[PDB]
Amino acid sequence: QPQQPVPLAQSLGLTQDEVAGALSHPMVHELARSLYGKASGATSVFVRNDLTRCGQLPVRDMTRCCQALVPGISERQVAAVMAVVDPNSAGGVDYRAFVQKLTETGVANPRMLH
Amino acid sequence: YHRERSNWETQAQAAAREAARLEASRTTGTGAKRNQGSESYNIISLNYNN
Amino acid sequence: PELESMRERVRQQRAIREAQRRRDHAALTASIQKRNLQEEQ
Amino acid sequence: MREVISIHIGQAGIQVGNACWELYCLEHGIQPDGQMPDDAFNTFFSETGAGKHVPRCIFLDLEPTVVDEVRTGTYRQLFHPEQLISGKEDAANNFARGHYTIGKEIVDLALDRIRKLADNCTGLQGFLVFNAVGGGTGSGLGSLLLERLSVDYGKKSKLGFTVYPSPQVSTAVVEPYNSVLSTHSLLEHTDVAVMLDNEAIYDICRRSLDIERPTYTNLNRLIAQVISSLTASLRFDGALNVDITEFQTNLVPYPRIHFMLSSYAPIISAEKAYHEQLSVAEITNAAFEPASMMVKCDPRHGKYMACCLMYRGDVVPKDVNASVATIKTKRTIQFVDWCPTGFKCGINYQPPTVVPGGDLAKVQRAVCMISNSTAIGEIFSRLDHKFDLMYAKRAFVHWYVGEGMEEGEFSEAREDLAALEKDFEEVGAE
Amino acid sequence: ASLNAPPRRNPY
Amino acid sequence: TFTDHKQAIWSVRFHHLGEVVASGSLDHTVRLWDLPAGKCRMALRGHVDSV
Amino acid sequence: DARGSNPDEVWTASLRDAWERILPLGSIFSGLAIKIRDRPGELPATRA
Amino acid sequence: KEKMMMSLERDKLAARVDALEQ
Amino acid sequence: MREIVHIQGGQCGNQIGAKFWEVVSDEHGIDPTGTYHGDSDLQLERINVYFNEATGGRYVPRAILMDLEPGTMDSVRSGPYGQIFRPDNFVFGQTGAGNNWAKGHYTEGAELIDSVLDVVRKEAESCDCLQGFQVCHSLGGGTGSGMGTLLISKIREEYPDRMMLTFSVVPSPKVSDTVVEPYNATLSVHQLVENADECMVLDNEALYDICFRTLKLTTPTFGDLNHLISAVMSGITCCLRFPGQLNADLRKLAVNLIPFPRLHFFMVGFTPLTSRGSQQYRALTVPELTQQMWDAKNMMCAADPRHGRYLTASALFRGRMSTKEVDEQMLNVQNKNSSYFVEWIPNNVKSSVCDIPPKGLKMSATFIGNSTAIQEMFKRVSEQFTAMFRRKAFLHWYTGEGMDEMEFTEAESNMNDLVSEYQQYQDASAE
Amino acid sequence: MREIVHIQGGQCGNQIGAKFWEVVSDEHGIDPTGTYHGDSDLQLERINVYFNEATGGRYVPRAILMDLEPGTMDSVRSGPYGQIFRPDNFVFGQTGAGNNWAKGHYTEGAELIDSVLDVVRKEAESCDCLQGFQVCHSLGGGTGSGMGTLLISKIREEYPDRMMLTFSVVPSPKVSDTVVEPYNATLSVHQLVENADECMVLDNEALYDICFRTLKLTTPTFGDLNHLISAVMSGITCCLRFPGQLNADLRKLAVNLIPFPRLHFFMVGFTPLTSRGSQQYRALTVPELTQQMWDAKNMMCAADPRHGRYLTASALFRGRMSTKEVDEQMLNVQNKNSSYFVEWIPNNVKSSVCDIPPKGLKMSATFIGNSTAIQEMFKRVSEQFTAMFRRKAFLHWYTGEGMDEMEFTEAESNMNDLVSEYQQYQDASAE
Ligand SMILES: Nc1nc2c(ncn2[C@@H]2O[C@H](COP(=O)(O)OP(=O)(O)OP(=O)(O)O)[C@@H](O)[C@H]2O)c(=O)[nH]1
Ligand SMILES: Nc1nc2c(ncn2[C@@H]2O[C@H](COP(=O)(O)OP(=O)(O)O)[C@@H](O)[C@H]2O)c(=O)[nH]1
Ligand SMILES: Nc1nc2c(ncn2[C@@H]2O[C@H](COP(=O)(O)OP(=O)(O)O)[C@@H](O)[C@H]2O)c(=O)[nH]1
Repeated sequence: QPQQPVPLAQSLGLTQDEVAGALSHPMVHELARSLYGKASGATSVFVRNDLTRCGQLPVRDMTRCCQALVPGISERQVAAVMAVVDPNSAGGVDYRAFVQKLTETGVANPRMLH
Repeated sequence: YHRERSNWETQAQAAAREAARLEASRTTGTGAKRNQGSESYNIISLNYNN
Repeated sequence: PELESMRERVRQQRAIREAQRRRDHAALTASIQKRNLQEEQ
Repeated sequence: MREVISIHIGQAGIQVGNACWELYCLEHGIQPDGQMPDDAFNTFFSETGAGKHVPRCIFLDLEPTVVDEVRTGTYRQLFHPEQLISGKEDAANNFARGHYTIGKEIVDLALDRIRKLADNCTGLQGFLVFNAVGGGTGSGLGSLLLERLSVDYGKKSKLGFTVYPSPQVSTAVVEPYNSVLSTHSLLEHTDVAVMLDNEAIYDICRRSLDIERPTYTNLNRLIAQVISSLTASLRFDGALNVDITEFQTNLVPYPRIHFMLSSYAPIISAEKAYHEQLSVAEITNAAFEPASMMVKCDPRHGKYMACCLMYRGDVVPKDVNASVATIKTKRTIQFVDWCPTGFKCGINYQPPTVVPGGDLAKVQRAVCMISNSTAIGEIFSRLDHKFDLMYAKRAFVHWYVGEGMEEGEFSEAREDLAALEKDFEEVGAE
Repeated sequence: ASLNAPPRRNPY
Repeated sequence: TFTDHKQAIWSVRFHHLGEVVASGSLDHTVRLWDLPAGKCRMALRGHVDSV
Repeated sequence: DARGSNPDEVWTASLRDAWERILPLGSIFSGLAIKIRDRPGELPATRA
Repeated sequence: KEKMMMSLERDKLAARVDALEQ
Repeated sequence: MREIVHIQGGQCGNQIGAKFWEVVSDEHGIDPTGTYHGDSDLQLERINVYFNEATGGRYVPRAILMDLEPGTMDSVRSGPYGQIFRPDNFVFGQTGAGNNWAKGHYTEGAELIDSVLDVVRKEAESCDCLQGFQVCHSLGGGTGSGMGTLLISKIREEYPDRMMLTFSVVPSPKVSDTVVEPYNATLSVHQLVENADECMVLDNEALYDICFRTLKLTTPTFGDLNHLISAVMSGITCCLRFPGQLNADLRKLAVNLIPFPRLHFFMVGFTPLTSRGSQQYRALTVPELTQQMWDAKNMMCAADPRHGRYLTASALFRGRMSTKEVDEQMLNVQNKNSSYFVEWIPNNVKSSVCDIPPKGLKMSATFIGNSTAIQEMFKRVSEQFTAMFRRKAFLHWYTGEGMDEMEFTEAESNMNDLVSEYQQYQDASAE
Repeated sequence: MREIVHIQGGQCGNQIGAKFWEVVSDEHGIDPTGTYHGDSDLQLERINVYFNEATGGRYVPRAILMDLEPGTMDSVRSGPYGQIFRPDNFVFGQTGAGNNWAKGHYTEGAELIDSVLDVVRKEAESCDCLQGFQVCHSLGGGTGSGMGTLLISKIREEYPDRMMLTFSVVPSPKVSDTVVEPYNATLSVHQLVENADECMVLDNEALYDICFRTLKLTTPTFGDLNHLISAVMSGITCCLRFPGQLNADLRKLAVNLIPFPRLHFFMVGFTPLTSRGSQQYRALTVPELTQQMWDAKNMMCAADPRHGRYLTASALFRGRMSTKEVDEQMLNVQNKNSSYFVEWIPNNVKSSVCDIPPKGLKMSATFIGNSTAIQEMFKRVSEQFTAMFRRKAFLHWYTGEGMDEMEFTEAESNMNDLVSEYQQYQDASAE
């Protein structure tokens, strides 16, 4: 991480309801299902969209990745998952941690745990 | 309940004692002195260890 | 019967090795008794 | 996990056991009351729920006085009261008395308590039998107990730290007799027999510790230090760990040949301490010095077959390797042609603990060199004629006959010792 | 079931 | 003597080869006995009432 | 033994039969040393 | 030492002789 | 995605493996708790070659730790990287082999080998693709040699096509630690010739030499020797873990190194090993690395290559370097030392280049040489084995474990045949 | 809406059933006072399978407790969930069966069976639709084995079409608790063969082995064994109580498991059983679950599957998982271990998936194997029964209860015939 000579949730105006139901959204559930389906290749799209090999992507880049996986995902849901993954960051959350958390919190039945 | 939980607590405390012994030996450096470098600096990189 | 022939050949070699070891042991006993005679005389 | 059962038979056995257990209590921090204010004590002590540690030892004697001394002294709350076993009549320096008539019930009870002890051991490296070759209690009862142990326990490694009669100086008359009998008995039972001589240890104390009036307490302290150095690899971790089973595999070339000389170094008093470096090479040389050996047996006469070194304290494997290279290059030390290596080095990071009130000083390095060498045939040659000189006139033979022996037993024992002499010559010569 | 699987013999 | 049958043996027959003896008994089961073995190799079941 | 019961000279030089020992003249900062290059049991050709 | 070895051999021979006489 | 199953055997093998895993975790930026803390993408790019992911971010070695006594791996667990290892992969008995290969191969190794094979199979089946196994152990020890050879035979039976790599600490030429080293080494070399596909021969005295003469250390403990062995073990497989300008896997190295199947014993060395004083002073260049690696003193094998002839030799370089520079340097080495290189092979050098140097080092290069020099090492071990076997000293300890005397003779015959092949290919003439 | 009538018999059966009800109430968020405190719709969605709603919000198990001595069920009420059961479902005698199958089946079991059947009918009629009955007890005890087999016979008479499931704790191979275990087991097996549609075999020694090797517990009381058994008994019926991606009820499991009516004895296991220290060291994946599931150590039956052949095997998985992943895992297991699977059945696996994992566990899998390996267990029980019966030891106690000697030999004949059928289908060849 280069030296730089505020919270992600505060940015974009994410509401407390969105923060609470970030993983409970049906679109996010579908995204987690797709990520689990693509085992070990889930981060391939994020890697392709990450030019700097820095492991971090901006909001636009990860929304593009999530739309390439599941078309129906909006940017607000992706940003909410970004915030719940890394609470205090100026964007650029690690996509590997993002994918790992989403797959870990993946849910078989949309009625349960949502 | 007291019988069962005392038995479980004894088992967990024995496990925690073993883990604490291993962690203390790791941190203080006395453990595995058989395989500890003679000179503090890293031999290959010629760098001082932390 | 190639495996049986090979096993028989191995057994013959084993007998030869055991005989050689026994001969070597006898030679060692002869050597030590010679040295004992030399030192006592 | 690495439990070792200690047996102390006879006056000499119990008296060296006093020093041994004092040393172990000091080393592990165990107070004489029994408990100490990890798990390194499991080799010699078994802990109870109350926190008190009791030794896995058995004090066997046909005489009550010696055991009652322990029952009354400082370590009265440490040992198990039933573990202290006392007879009613002493063996009176009669191997027959201690092996055929009096020793039967005492050894049966000894096997009972030894069984209780062995049932309490997860692992069992072996037995450490400390007796006195040359006394009826030590020789006869110890031989009978070793025979029973070989019968029942089987392959467990029994290490006999025997005290043999000195060449010229001695305290008994029938000592060559019962020494020959015990030697014939233990040639086929003990796995490794360590020879010790009171004359040699007296000389050690006189010249090194500068004690002009050495006593049995000093002798037993030195022997206890030797045994502690031997067992240190079981209790304390260090580079090049050595095991009780590894002793025989690295040290016994043939089953008959398992008698071994022992030498501890350095042996320095508190006054002259910290006046020399006491480096690894110097202490190795001191250990290999013929004078430092705890048996009146010049190693220059014979050839070393194997030498196991137990290093204690701040010792590094390169130091031990350089020291052993120097020892090999030394021309006074001569090894057998069929053992090019002949060396078993084992280091431990625990320096030898010093007994307060003892004469040894606190040294940061220590060496216990235990060697199988053909020179030990000399002491057997000495006992072989000290025996035959009386056996020609059959002196004191009726004493042994009265308790269930025959002239045939003496004949068989003496023939076995002669065969041992012949075997020593055979292995020593190319 | 020692020999319960023979061919049909002796049709008669 | 074969005693696995605990009820009356209504019928007993030989195989045409003769190595097997079929015993149908009140026990609802038909037991095939191997004469060289002396053991019930098969115990046919499935009859609700007596064979 | 007559040549000297030095652990370094006896063992460290003898290893790989290199028979050469490196003695520094000070710290590593001096960084200059001596290679003894001593083959025991052979005269150097200079004094042969 | 050689004397007493040969004496034990003689004793064994005497025991064998007595057994043969029996 | 070509996984390697690491196995440690015996006291020496376990300690070497612990040091090796410390080195690999440091290279991949893995803290002792297993979490990645390296901050470099290439570190995690191929971390699966050695590590598997746990429920969290934890990364655990694909290592299997074998012994018959528990104290050694109690120390291993107490070591600085003791808790990275999967606790289920610690397979240990209760009573150790008393430096007895018979005890470690037949009596006591028989019971524990089933659990060892279960752990090995469980680790192998989880692998996507398996490059092979690497077994680090010491010839001349009871549990080490015995269990290592037995496990190598079992793994050869189960996975014949998969690569087998061995790091065997051959007993030292001059100063031996235990008496029965010749017996254990002789019995183990026979197994390694038949089973092990690729074998590295290491000597404690050779390492002591390198640490006094190149490294100029004062009182180097076994940790330093294990550190150097770990360096070689990492550098041999760094091409699998990191992108390379001309990469080469273990199978490529074996194919380019082994001319005939039995001639698979190799000497290895690492560069640049320099003392602290001359570190500012030494020039970090490809020619300097080549000059150091081709030195006899750099070898971790006791045998010096000058006596023998280089059948083959692979050099795996690490760092952003000129492939022309590397190839020219090694061609120049061949041309200059053509007397030390076998004539009936036009090129005796396999050059591999990796783009990631080890941490702290601007450059590095590991060397693996198949030369007839090791003939003298095997000859010396035979000279000791025959000396003891003529008088059958200590033979009863092995005989009491239920192995025939005939096995010793067969092992000696096989070892002598290997020596004869090495001499034949030393003095073979073209056409 | 497919109800299950749980019945507990004997001391061991009652303790196992109490632990099972505690586990099920924990899974459904039911406190010991009966009130729901789960805060999840799915927990209450199918609560009627096991529980009935009282006048208030109380939920009561559909459990019937059977015994001849009141001490065991006094402990039952003193247990943590002793208050959920209705007091009317406690059916007790006054003189306990002295480990006597004859006493528990003919003399003392005859009187109390009236109340047992009355309560069973009362509970069964109130059910809308009845899947069947599950009876938990221990073979090798008087009241449990005898009285339970009597109940099973009566219920088979009353409801031939309804499912019958039994969880029998067969006496252990090495360490036997009571002397008359072979007699009681031999008598109960004869009843279970004829009556029980589906039977699971459990062994206390197998439970000790699994809890000492996998869970690595040091002092496992009977509570832990009951805990493992309860986990299996919950997992078998989780498909009825929860939505599944590929659901499978008890009758489906029996249909896919039982080739022939007499071969309905099954050996069960549960995954993932992880030691506390290695909980962070296990990665929860479907392949890991299958690896532990097919391991013989995970089986709670003493007989190991390696000796015999798997006639069939059902695997009920729970959690968010891929149907492709599960199906490929089981097909790959069959292909790898084709030797241990019966040839004349093209597919030997019945895979089911449920969307509700147990609380705390992200994934789980229960295994129910119908294999010929249980032949050796029945053979050992025969080896004990014949040894005791030849000298007629302890036979007078069963004789004095009005049991004819011919009944013992009839039971032995039935159990030997079952062994013969298992051997026949172990060595049956296709075409
Ligand atoms: N090194 C050493 N030897 C001792 C010591 N005490 C006694 N001995 C030797 O032990 C021999 C006799 O020991 P024991 O047989 O136990 O004497 P005891 O207890 O009276 O039994 P018996 O004499 O056989 O009736 C003597 O010849 C001494 O040389 C001692 O403290 N240290
Ligand atoms: N390089 C290195 N060598 C060792 C180490 N520990 C032991 N050795 C050597 O390896 C040889 C064999 O010992 P080993 O096989 O581990 O004993 P075992 O495990 O009981 O069979 C010994 O002679 C030692 O000199 C170590 O940590 N590093
Ligand atoms: N798993 C388990 N087994 C038990 C328990 N209590 C008893 N057993 C076993 O069940 C076997 C039979 O005893 P049991 O049937 O309860 O006696 P009964 O009630 O008089 O019929 C005994 O051998 C015990 O080992 C328990 O709580 N759990």
